[PDB]
Amino acid sequence: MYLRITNIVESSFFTKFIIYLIVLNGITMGLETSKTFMQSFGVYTTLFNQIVITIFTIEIILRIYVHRISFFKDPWSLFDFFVVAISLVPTSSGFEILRVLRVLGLFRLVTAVPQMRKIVSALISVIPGMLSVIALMTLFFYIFAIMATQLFGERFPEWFGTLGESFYTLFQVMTLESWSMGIVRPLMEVYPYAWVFFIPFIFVVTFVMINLVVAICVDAM
Amino acid sequence: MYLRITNIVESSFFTKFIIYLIVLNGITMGLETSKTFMQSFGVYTTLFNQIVITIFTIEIILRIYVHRISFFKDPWSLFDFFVVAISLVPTSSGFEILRVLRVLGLFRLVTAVPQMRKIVSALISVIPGMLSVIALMTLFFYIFAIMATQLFGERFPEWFGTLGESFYTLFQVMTLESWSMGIVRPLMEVYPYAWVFFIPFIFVVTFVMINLVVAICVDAM
Amino acid sequence: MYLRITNIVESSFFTKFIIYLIVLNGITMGLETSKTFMQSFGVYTTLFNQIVITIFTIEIILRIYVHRISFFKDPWSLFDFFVVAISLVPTSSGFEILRVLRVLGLFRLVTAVPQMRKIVSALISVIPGMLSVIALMTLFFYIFAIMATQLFGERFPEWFGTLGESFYTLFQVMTLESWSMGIVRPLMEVYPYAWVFFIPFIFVVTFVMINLVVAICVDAM
Amino acid sequence: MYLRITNIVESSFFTKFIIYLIVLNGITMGLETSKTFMQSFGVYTTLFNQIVITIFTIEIILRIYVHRISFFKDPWSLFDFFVVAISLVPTSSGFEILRVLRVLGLFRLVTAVPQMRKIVSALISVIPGMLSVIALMTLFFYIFAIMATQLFGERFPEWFGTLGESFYTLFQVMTLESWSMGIVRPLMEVYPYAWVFFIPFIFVVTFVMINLVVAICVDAM
Ligand SMILES: C[C@H](CCC(N)=O)[C@H]1CC[C@H]2[C@@H]3[C@H](O)C[C@@H]4C[C@H](O)C=C[C@]4(C)[C@H]3C[C@H](O)[C@]12C
Repeated sequence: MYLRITNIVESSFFTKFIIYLIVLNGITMGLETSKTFMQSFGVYTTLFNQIVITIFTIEIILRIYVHRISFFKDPWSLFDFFVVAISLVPTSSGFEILRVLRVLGLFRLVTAVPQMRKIVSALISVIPGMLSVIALMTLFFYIFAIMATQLFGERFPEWFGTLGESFYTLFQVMTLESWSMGIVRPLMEVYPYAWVFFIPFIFVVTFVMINLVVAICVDAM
Repeated sequence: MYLRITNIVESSFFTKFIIYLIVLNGITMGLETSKTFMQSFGVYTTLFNQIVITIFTIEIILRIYVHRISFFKDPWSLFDFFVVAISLVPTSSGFEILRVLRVLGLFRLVTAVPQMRKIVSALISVIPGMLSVIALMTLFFYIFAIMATQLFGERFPEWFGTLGESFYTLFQVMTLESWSMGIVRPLMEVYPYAWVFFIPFIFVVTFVMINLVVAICVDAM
Repeated sequence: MYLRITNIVESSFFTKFIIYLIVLNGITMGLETSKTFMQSFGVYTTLFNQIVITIFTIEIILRIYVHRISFFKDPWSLFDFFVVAISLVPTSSGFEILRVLRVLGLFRLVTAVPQMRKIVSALISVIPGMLSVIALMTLFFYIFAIMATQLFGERFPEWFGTLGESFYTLFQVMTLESWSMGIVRPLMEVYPYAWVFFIPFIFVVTFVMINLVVAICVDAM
Repeated sequence: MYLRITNIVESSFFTKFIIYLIVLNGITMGLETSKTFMQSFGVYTTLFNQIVITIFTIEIILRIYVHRISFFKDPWSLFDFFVVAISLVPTSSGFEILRVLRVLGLFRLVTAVPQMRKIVSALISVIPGMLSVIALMTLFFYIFAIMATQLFGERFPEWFGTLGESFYTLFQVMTLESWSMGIVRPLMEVYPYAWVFFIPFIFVVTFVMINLVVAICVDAM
């Protein structure tokens, strides 16, 4: 009977149908946002969603028997699996965080549809030749986040009171958002040489970013 | 009589004269801005504009007989047509929006003048090899917009209360404008882990943008 | 006697001496900033500056006789000439604007020193292959500045009340500084669809900028 | 006895052990941040750090005898030396700044570990072909900083009252952070033409930055 199901799963119909449900589920997730829609089609959608998750679980089971070990060595299948699994965890209990993670299922449209797979794949394959720089950077933040914490945390708890608060603030400085009016001008009211810390940090972190980008451009060419 | 008009329309004079009116109309559209100018040359300009639109309709009609079906398969002509048409719709009625859309007529100067066409044409030809990434991105926003709405909309109606309000805010976050001081720092006063939603969102949306640009550079070569 | 001066002007000494004065003048311009310095070396510097301008005028005269027509066909000499001329206009009269323009003389260090000339020259030579895009852009701002003025000027005079105010505000939007929190969120309190005007404007103006940069990168390669 | 130590220092063990201490020291420097941790493991950590600095000084001494003059002509060793030296300066006296500079020791992890060296080395090698543009820029800031001081310092002491205050503000304008809402819009309330100073400054400083980046991309190829 193995081959009987394999010619179902491997069919065009099967894929087209799933892709069809992804888009339907996606559309319905956005309608589930409208307070108006939910007082009308309230029960309608509550059932429609328990229906779709069933079809998807069936799909992932069928896909598993047709593929066995190959299934759990496909990044895309694993994504489909974990995403369907999250959706399976009961609507209540623990925190509601899981209920929100459901909408990550709509990334199945990247899985189920080729060409989408293609771009995601092209985008991701660029990451490996970055990890040496990403590591350098992370070490860099960590060194500066520790300095910032012990230089500015006492008088500026909100922004630098904690290693993590300093990571957060430095990230903001890196994105250059309000770094002068919001952070360094206030800081200099107490610590007039604070600029000696932040101008260099901005130069280095900016410089590295520019190189990181150059990398990706020259290497693709 | 066909050829009699065709040697008019196709002449050097004809185009030079239209290009002349474009610039004349354009200049006059900026003077129609001055509150001072309109209390003086008020009626003067009101007539000058009704004249120009006539010459332009004549122009588009003459251009149609000389070109027939070819006219309506030329992007530039279609633009010229639709732009003259918007201008034809009566000054009153409906909304005043149309009255504003008239100034889009000055993009004719891109049509009537070569070299302008050339650049616009080059800029546009880059769009096709982007639609997959633009598509990816749009899906991405949509997934994150739906999550933000159900995670932050209750306590932050202005920014996340609505799927579209969430779209707008996320776009702003993408441009990185006030994203920490204006949005995430306030958000964290209620949801201390909000950063888990926005730092990743920023990385992904930035990363993709950086690639989107790389694309255009290497591919142009 | 022509050759007598030509072997002065064309000497290394001559150039080295002028470059020496540029740097001295430059240093002294920054000291002329200190309120402390000016109550001490007040008269000292007032004379030192009238001295330097004399030596420079002599220099530009000597350079002219050794070069005649070639002098006024050298961009660099013309700069040196006009910059020395501005410095010659009496300290008083008209407005003080001229007194400030003096410090532009320190760009003589770009003239008098090669290698500096080289970079300025490389940087400028990139401009010609941009004017078609710069023109497109300027037309673009002009069309949108006029729309913004007649759409938002009434209720938002400070930002959009004038064609120029609209140019200014749109430039700010283009640099993406406070565009949402500072301009478009306030605007939407009155005009809820204002986003239909600014999101497109941001896309187009951003898109063009990215291409403008691609241009310069691919063309150099 | 020379070779006896040389086969220690040059061993795989030696480096692995140092790299181990770097990471151990590094981790412990972040725990020294927790107010909680220090009331518990207070004395524990105070000793652990005096131990590590000893091992590191021994390390740098052993490395010196095995390398002598070659040691002091290796950038990385010089760094390791100066970084260990800063750490040697007593916890008290002068300012506490030195105590903070200790954490710069964690950049050793870049030294002791290859591949890190590799990236840092690649990033740095790009700097030489920039110094002409960095030089141009610095001259540029200096010229505009002096002008801003004498044009805006009187009525705007905080932002332009001082050559250095002007440098800082102009850098902020260069990063484009709050430049219109925070600086030029306020400035124009007194000096309606201030925009003539800042829009050009922004164009030039942006233009140069765009070229600076182009440089690194084409030249890397
Ligand atoms: C195309 C129209 C007439 C239409 C026709 N059928 O001939 C031409 C009539 C006069 C021409 C301008 C001028 O001559 C030379 C300029 C310099 C350079 O060339 C770049 C562009 C020019 C502005 C140019 C633009 C365009 O070309 C026209 C408007």
